Amino acid sequence: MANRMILNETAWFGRGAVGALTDEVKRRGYQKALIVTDKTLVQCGVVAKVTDKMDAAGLAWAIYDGVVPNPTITVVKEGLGVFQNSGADYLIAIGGGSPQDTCKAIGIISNNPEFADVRSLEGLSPTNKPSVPILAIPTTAGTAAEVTINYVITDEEKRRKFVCVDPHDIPQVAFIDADMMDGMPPALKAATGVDALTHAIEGYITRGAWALTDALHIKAIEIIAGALRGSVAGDKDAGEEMALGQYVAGMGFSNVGLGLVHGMAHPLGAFYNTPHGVANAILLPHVMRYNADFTGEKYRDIARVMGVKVEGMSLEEARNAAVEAVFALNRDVGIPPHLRDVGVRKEDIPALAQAALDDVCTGGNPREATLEDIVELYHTAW
Amino acid sequence: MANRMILNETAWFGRGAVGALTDEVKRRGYQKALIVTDKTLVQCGVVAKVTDKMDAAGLAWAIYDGVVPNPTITVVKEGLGVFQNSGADYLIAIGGGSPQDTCKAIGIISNNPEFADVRSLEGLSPTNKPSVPILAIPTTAGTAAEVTINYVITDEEKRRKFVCVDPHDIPQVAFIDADMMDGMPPALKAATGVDALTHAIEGYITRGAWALTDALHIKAIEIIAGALRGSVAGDKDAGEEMALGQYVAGMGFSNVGLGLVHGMAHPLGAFYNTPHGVANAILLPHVMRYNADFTGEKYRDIARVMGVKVEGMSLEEARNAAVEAVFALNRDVGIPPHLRDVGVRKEDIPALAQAALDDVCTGGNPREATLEDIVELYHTAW
Ligand SMILES: NC(=O)c1ccc[n+]([C@@H]2O[C@H](COP(=O)([O-])OP(=O)(O)OC[C@H]3O[C@@H](n4cnc5c(N)ncnc54)[C@H](O)[C@@H]3O)[C@@H](O)[C@H]2O)c1
Ligand SMILES: NC(=O)c1ccc[n+]([C@@H]2O[C@H](COP(=O)([O-])OP(=O)(O)OC[C@H]3O[C@@H](n4cnc5c(N)ncnc54)[C@H](O)[C@@H]3O)[C@@H](O)[C@H]2O)c1
Ligand SMILES: [Cl-]
Ligand SMILES: [Fe+2]
Ligand SMILES: [Fe+2]
Repeated sequence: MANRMILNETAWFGRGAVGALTDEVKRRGYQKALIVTDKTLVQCGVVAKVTDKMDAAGLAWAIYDGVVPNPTITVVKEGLGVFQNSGADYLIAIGGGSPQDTCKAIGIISNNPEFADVRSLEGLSPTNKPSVPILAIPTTAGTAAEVTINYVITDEEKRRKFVCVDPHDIPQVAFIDADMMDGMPPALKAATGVDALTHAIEGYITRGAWALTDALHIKAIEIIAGALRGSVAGDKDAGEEMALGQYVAGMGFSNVGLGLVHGMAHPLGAFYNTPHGVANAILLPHVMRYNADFTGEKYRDIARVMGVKVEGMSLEEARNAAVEAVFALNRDVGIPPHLRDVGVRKEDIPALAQAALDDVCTGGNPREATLEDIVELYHTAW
Repeated sequence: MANRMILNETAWFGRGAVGALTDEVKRRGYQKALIVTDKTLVQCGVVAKVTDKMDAAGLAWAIYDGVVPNPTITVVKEGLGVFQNSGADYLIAIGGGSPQDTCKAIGIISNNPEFADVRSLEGLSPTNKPSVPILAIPTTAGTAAEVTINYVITDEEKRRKFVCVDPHDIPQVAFIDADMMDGMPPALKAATGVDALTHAIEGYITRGAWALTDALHIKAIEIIAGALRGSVAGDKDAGEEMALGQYVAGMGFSNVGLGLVHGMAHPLGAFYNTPHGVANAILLPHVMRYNADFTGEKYRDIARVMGVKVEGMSLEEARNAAVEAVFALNRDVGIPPHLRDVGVRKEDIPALAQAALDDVCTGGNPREATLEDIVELYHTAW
């Protein structure tokens, strides 16, 4: 069968790319924006970075800063509520994954009112209408929500992170500038950083993978690998490299699926508020051993682009080094090695597994996994 | 300053990608297509491959097949006329750069009645309104018109091919299937493929080059350089690999520039009907030399992914090996080595050099060029 690629129709890149917004807005004759963000972001005057411009350029905006980390259905519903009484024409998402995943959730239901429950919207959400135009403005080096046809909501009632996939999500225009992401404390840089490295590795070896996907993913790894460290350290250029590499990572996995790292991280999100990027970080390499045999030459390139001298190693040698370059990046960026450090309880392993076994992402893993494969992975990552 | 990237919001890739067409149209309720093609494409049962699926799916379509290579203003005028007179809702473009570029011309003017003339539309087209939605379907392993933000028209009057650049022109979906491209005779696969390697190389070194665009272009060269031989020699898997290559190149250079090769090829088309890719082909290595010294480490990369063992080389050895790699491909693919061979006239060189100097692409060249520099160039390529 054929392979479909969904990208942003327009995207702006690099420091000050947010400058382009007011004109994008103009060129499309939008009238009012609903900004969708955190209170944290509004307080550090990150949001101001955009709103101020909108002020000079004469552009109407209102705010919903109600998004909490791991955005819940109630959060989504509130935004929709705000949006629908705003007079807003479109929406601007300033934020990482939470506000951005909210905003898409918000945009879809505003045109697919049929789905007001927000659970039906999991899977390949069967939407007849394209979302309210959205301008995506990421402020983390991670999620790549600005480019992905997916968004994840938390359903408190059912303590489960559920994933929505729908080409209708796709922002009209993405503004990716490292200026908006400089605010990120070091822990948050490392976390988002690794979320993307995860994105890129899972995408490289997912089941839908193919030529275009493979190229982008490996690029993004190459970028992330050689930059997350100095970005975590503060060097500004590396922030810009990170900003890019997570964006490249999204061009792939979005259009091609992920795998079980993400499948095991979600339930972990929903169960213990474990920061999504941190979950992945811990699992990633353990899932990489679990996957090593089913990935052809792949890990060899993964080892390469992460600085390892793969030349004349056995495929087994290369497969280790890549898993090892990963363990090594997490430690060097201050991610805690074990699940116990982030307070996972073994009594929960059988649940976590079932939730992982069910999570939409898991299907992409190159190697099918039963309950008891996952029970093990969690145990050995604990 | 910031970089902008303009891409297809949807694209399908893979043998049979046209199959997803009837679907897109339906998912977004258009009503009547104006198919824009060649009489040849019609006659070689190739258009049928799409009209048959649309008939079977219940979709209405009309067709304008009046297009010629290096499409004239009149061709664009006449086509539009037909569209204005068919109740056509959106447009499907089937064919190489010629019907695709004619198709964009039509889609733009039919929304920007302002430039009903087609000269007033050269350069950064001051168009106020997005083109009529165009679904693009290439039948050549070249042009990349399905993803680029530009089209080229022949002014038979002032005889010069001129280039129009406008994000409004971007097709909504692009459909990339080698199945469409199989009919190309070896000379055609050869010509259009090296147009593709020309874009990949020009866009790799063009003035606006940067991280993301370098990545695509370098991937493109890798792919093209690896498959052209086989495509031309008949390999269908080579055909598919190509189909992708040229698209990828499109993703790069649309968003960044080309340079002297296109700038000296456009005035050659206009004067002598020299096919776009053969003009490019002949011209490419010479312009490469002229450019060598102003292209950083780029040639070293170019040479590697064209199979040259750049291992122990100096940037000098390496730059030379790149220009060399191309002379090899041209030979191997059956393109004439000299402009003399394709009817170019020493008398005309001044006029051509002037034309080249004026071409929008030229200014993208890493090495600034003068009239006399272009003269030298045409002369040394003759
Ligand atoms: N299905 C998928 O493809 C998948 C993949 C990746 C991420 N996700 C989703 O992404 C979400 C996580 O998003 P996230 O990690 O970007 O962060 P976030 O939006 O959830 O929150 C991070 C915290 O950091 C603060 N913050 C954010 N940006 C900042 C900055 N620039 N400077 C200072 N402080 C900042 C915020 O206020 C917030 O409290 C989760 O809901 C996750 O499930 C899903
Ligand atoms: N601005 C730019 O970036 C740039 C780059 C590439 C091309 N161009 C322009 O676009 C056009 C290039 O078009 P092209 O090179 O694809 O060729 P084309 O569409 O102009 O036509 C070439 C000939 O090949 C035939 N043909 C095409 N596909 C076929 C198939 N599958 N089977 C059998 N015959 C087939 C056509 O019928 C036609 O006779 C040129 O006119 C050129 O001026 C501009
Ligand atoms: Cl108001
Ligand atoms: Fe993630
Ligand atoms: Fe070309």
